[PDB]
Amino acid sequence: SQIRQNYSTEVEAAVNRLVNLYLRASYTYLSLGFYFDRDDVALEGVCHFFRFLAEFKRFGAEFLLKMQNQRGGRALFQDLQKPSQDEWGTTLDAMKAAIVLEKSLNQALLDLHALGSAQADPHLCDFLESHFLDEEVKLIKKMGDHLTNIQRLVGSQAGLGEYLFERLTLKH
Amino acid sequence: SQIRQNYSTEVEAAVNRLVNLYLRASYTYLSLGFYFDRDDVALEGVCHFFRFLAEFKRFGAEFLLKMQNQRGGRALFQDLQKPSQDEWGTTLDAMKAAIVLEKSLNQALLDLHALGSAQADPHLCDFLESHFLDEEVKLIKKMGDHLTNIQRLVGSQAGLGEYLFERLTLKH
Amino acid sequence: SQIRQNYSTEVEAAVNRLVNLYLRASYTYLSLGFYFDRDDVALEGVCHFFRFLAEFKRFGAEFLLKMQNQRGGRALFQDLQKPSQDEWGTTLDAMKAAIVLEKSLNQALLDLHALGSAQADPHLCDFLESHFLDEEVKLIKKMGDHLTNIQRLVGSQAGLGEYLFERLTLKH
Amino acid sequence: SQIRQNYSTEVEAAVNRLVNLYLRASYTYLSLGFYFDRDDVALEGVCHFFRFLAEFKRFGAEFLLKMQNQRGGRALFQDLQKPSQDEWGTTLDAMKAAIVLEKSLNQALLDLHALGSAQADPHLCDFLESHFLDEEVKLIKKMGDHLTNIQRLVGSQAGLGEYLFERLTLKH
Ligand SMILES: [Cl-]
Ligand SMILES: [Cl-]
Ligand SMILES: [Cl-]
Ligand SMILES: [Cl-]
Repeated sequence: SQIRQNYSTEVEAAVNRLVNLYLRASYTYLSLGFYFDRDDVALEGVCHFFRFLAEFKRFGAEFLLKMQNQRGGRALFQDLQKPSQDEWGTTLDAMKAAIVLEKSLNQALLDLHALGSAQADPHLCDFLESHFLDEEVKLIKKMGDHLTNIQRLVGSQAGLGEYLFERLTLKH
Repeated sequence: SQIRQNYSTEVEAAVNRLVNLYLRASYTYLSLGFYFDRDDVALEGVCHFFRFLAEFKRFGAEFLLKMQNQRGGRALFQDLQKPSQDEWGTTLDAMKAAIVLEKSLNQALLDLHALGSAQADPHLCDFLESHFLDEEVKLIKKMGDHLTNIQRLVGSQAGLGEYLFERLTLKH
Repeated sequence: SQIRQNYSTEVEAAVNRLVNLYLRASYTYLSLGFYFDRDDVALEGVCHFFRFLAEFKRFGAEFLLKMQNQRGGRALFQDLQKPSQDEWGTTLDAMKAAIVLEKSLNQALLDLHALGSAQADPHLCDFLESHFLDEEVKLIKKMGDHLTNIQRLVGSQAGLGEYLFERLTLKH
Repeated sequence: SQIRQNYSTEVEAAVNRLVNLYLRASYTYLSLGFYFDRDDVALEGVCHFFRFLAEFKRFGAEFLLKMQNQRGGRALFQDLQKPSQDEWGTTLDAMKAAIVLEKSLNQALLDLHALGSAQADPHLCDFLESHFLDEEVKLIKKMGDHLTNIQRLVGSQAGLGEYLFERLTLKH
């Protein structure tokens, strides 16, 4: 490449893997969103929360691909694994699965940041810091806040709590 | 001092003590606010109620300091004690602690008003009457209203009630 | 904690200590501001400079507390020591004390950045870089500029110079 | 009188005396204002400061007279003594004479407040508290601030300092 400078093959490959992880996360959120749109689930705010995250993770993948080309690396796409479940249980089950997924993406971001620091690639490090690390901490905090509110609403009237959370916390 | 007139050393010292009490109350409300922002507490309206009071009590301290200088007294600052708790329990526990704190500030206002009246300091008396006494009665009434609503919502579904109070009474 | 990830106990504790340092600095600036509002000091622009810094340092403390919760750490508050002086001397004395205070806060920021780098905590490092390190360098440069102008105005007519600096450099 | 209620002859007479004191103060400020308009004095900002106070004290007298009639007392006017000086010296001399005058008016306000309190006349007490006592404290603080700035500007270049104070502190 006529532009590539200070961009290791190790970083290039790890960026392609991170693109796959974000596209997989987007797919997981698409499945979560349409589960909550089922006529036998019918939680509009929950559907909208996860459909927004599906678009937000696709955006993250596209930002990584733009950066891959800016650095002179080569995008390489792999098969995208289907999500881990076909049915996602309750809002609580879904929000737990979402925070597990986000902690996995956050650890992948931290791992790539550590590789960039080891390879003295400050453009890679700054790119993650400026576009991903704080967005990810803020999303995980939001999901933790939601999990606590869902948990406090279960009590012995689980259906009432799940309705109220969707109506009074989530955007619909 | 070239301006000081009818301003006793007793009032000057009691004003400095009241500044300390208001700055301590502001600090207590800062701690209450950030407790309700914890991911394992997550009651946004409760966080906002106490963060507003932290700013409101700081304002009261600054108004007292402005008056101290207007009268020709000398601001003297003391160490600010940490709040009484690191964790504040439920919204009910927190709102009870807040009304105990406000009754303590109100008694300090009444004590300083009585000293000013004994020292025939009508500017001090009017300053408290016009800027503090009614604001304090109105805040205590608001907190009493909130305590009654929180208490009526406990029943046997405490988590549901605490969610509903935060969602439907407090500003978020 | 259900959200905490890559957030060491060492960083958590150092963040709480930095919150204390910023709240102490805010308190120091409150005392400086009201000293310059005394009828026997009466330098409005100097009062406003330090009152603005009192609010700016409180803001910094609140930003650290927000981040502490975003990361899943626990805010812990300590007693806030009174400022180092009750009377602050001349504008020159005050601006020297302010730059000593700011260099102490800047070294605390640099120390926490170095701890975050040692603990491979890039979110902490980016948070300080993006919200504190450049703001602090810019504030110290401004104070250095002011110290030089105050020093050039002393000559043998110190009162004239102190008036002129307040009138023609500081906002009133 | 068909309206008079709870309004002692002692208060009525003291209100008429206070009207005389405010009209005398207005006259003193008229003389101060026109002294600073002399071609051999020529300090426009100083002239404007004292001309504003002449109008402000006339206003205070008219507010007392309105209240005298509202209470059913009878305005009684006495001769208005000429001001204490025909020539007022420097801005410093003038601002010292002004603070002596204002402390005398403030003590008269405090004396009438104490008489009203002794006579259980709360309308009189509230009238002074709401319209006079804080305005007077604020004016005396402003004059003290000005005296300190004038004093710091004397040094060994008195004419330079007096020019600069008029140009850079007073409104012209
Ligand atoms: Cl699979
Ligand atoms: Cl303590
Ligand atoms: Cl100390
Ligand atoms: Cl006479």
